Amino acid sequence: SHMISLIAALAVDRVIGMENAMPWNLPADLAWFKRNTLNKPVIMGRHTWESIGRPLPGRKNIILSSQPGTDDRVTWVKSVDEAIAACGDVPEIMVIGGGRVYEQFLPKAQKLYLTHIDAEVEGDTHFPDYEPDDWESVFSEFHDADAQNSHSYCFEILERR
Ligand SMILES: CC1(C)N=C(N)N=C(N)N1c1ccc(Cl)cc1
Repeated sequence: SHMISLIAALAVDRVIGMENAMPWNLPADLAWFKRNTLNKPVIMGRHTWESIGRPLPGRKNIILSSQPGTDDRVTWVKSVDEAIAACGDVPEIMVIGGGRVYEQFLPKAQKLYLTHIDAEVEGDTHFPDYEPDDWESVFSEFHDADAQNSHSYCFEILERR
């Protein structure tokens, strides 16, 4: 319980956020994001918060920030532990981004939800490295590009050994 999970969209190990046009260009990824975070508390960094400016609905929105909070619809915190504790007694906590945020929660995470997008992005942010020998891949699902998804993509779920 209180299990920590990371959910990210990757183009060749580089982290994709709402700041880029591609998230919106892959509705299927968004549906996968909504499906796996519904009614779960989400933790995001300040920059991820700033790229949406409205809470994700039907979820406790926790913002890990090094600066004082600026929006009273979301819970602002200063540390990883403060973030974990703000989620309460729930089965699964979803860390949704910030490459730096991913890096800080990775050691506490037991589950990863990854979308591998067959696209190239020039962004300098990289998903943190995980030790293949400590992680097991338990689910993967390939999809071609189609009318609404401009790139092919493969969902993957890993769990810590
Ligand atoms: C939509 C997107 C890119 N898709 C996946 N699979 N992982 C995330 N963490 N995402 C995400 C969702 C919300 C926000 Cl605010 C940032 C990223």
